Amino acid sequence: KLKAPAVLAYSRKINPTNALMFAVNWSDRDNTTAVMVGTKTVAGTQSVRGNPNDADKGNIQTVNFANLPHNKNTLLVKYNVKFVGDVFKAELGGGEYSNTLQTALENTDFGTLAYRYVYNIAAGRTLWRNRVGAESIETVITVNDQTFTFSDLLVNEFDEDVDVAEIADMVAGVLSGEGFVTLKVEHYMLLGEGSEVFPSQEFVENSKLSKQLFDLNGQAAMHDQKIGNAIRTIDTWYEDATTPIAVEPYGSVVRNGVAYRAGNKTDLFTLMDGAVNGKSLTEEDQMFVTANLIRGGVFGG
Amino acid sequence: MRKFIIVKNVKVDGINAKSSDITVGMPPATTFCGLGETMSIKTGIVVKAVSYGSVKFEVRGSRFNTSVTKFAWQDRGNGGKANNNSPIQPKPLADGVFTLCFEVEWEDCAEVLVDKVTNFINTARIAGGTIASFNKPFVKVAKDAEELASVKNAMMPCYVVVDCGVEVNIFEDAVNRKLQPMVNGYKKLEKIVDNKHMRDKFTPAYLATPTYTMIGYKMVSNVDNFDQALWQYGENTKVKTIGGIYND
Amino acid sequence: YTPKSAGIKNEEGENLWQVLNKANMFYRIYSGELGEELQYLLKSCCTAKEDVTTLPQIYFKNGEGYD
DNA sequence: GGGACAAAGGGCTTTCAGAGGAAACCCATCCG
DNA sequence: TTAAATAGGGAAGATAAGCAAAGGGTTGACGAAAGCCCTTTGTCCC
Repeated sequence: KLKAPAVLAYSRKINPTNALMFAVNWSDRDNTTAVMVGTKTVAGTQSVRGNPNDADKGNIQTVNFANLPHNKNTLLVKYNVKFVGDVFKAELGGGEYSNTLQTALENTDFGTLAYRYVYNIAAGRTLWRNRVGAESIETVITVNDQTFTFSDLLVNEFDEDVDVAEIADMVAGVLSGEGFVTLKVEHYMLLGEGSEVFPSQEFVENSKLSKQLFDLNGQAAMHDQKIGNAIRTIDTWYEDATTPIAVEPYGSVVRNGVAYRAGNKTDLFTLMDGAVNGKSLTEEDQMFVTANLIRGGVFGG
Repeated sequence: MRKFIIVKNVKVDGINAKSSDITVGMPPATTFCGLGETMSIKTGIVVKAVSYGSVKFEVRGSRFNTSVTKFAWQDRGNGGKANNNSPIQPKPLADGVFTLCFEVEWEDCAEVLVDKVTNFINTARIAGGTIASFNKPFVKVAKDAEELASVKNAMMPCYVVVDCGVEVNIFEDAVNRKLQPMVNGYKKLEKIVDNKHMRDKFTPAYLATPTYTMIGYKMVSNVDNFDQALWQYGENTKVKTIGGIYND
Repeated sequence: YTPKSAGIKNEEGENLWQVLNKANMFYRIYSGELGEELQYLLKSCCTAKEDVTTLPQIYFKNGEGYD
């Protein structure tokens, strides 16, 4: 039957860094200034569903904000991404299960996955709600001493492009066994003067502040997990629900509370131990399994 | 309650922590009373009472199952099998730093006593341990009960043993009253007839078992009467304190 | 104490140390509540045996003198 | 040379017996 | 290189959701009280 081992894990093949935010002009994008956070205190009312008796009371809260200065009208978000190869190599265990899975795999097409990974960065899905309120977004990508500029719209419904292909082919070769490649990504926006930015929030227990924002030495930044989550939102290989989501086992979004790829014979683990046990997978199943194996995770039990 | 001599911060290593079959830790007041008697007989100076305080103490090992010391072949009955790991016969050890107060009756001078005490301490033992270092002794003079507080406070800092007495027995009192037992004397069972293997052929010999009493540990500055913190030999082979049962 | 502590166990399996110390039959026999047949034989075993080799020996003050 | 006793030493040894059990305490002052 | 003289009252501090699974925890050495036999030494007898 060749059951999965008790302990079996894989490493992460796409490494993003913490993005940093700067305030620059649209025509003077050379000199950069950092964005601080600060703290403010606000007053308001109490509007809680099911508590109407305290509707005439006040409310005092302490929050953290972040916004552009009144003389700068462009937000620059910069980060680095690293792609590494040597996929289908189990970090823990695997002498026959991993080899059988690799033999059943690696016949798929890495070109589409490499194209979509680069497109999610070029179109500008990596930067979150900071997108709204902007009329022009410009992306600069540097790799192997070769600069590329993008102004691509329509982040959904991945379309054909010329400059994206000549980086996608480079990434695809590295994915199926090579060393490493590195991309430097910069994003410029036209939010305006004095507009508000949205750095990543952080989990905190009971404290004085009601909302604090992630920062590095006082400068607003973004979590690398959040950056990497938007890159792998390429799962368009299930029955319904277009505008795809991220690739995860039992592909689900906790924000909406719905779990796609539920117990209806389309899961990561069912396909993994069905591929090695005789029957192979389809093209979409192979791309899903390979894409989810590029993502980390532990499988076993 | 006239002349006292203080020796503080005395470091002793390898103290025999086993005082009886059920008490492991601090030596009982009998050990210090015997040390005082040995000092009196060897030096020629009458010593009335002894007081001891525990600055530091630690039994070698862990919370439970203290330790085992390796043994060696030293008897004349072997030679063939005396080559591998002689039996155990367990004997625990500990390390501690103490402070001692001695009641002395001597009026010839003031500085000769310090020298005569320092001479004896350099070659003495505490429950089988070896003395590493100690401070220079000093003498305090008490004329009445009110200034006894000063000589008491001269012993800072340490924890002194006070006597609280036994109610029923040590086993029930320890669980209920939350105190620790201690050996205060020996009870004779039956006389030794054959005097061949004994260390002395003139002193009468007896078989004795320890008698247990419950004690407590108190800070020096919190002692009400200093006479409750001094121990001396009593009647019927017992060691008792001047102040009797300690009461707050 | 008996050499090698061998003895013979009961049908359920008990030695004398467990039997006499289970529910205080020792005092039930020492007093003589079970008769005078099991009273003399048990008391015959209560004999002293002196042995001082490898034992501690300490001097204690007893009035004027030492013991 | 043979018999008995004791001591010392070694070895042939070897005889003898046997599964409970659960967890971090005591305690704040003299002296320069 | 200054004397004194006081330093505000009132209201009020949000809510909801969730904290992962799998694998392993070492071995060796620390006996007393005899039974028998042999050898040696020493004493005594024949």
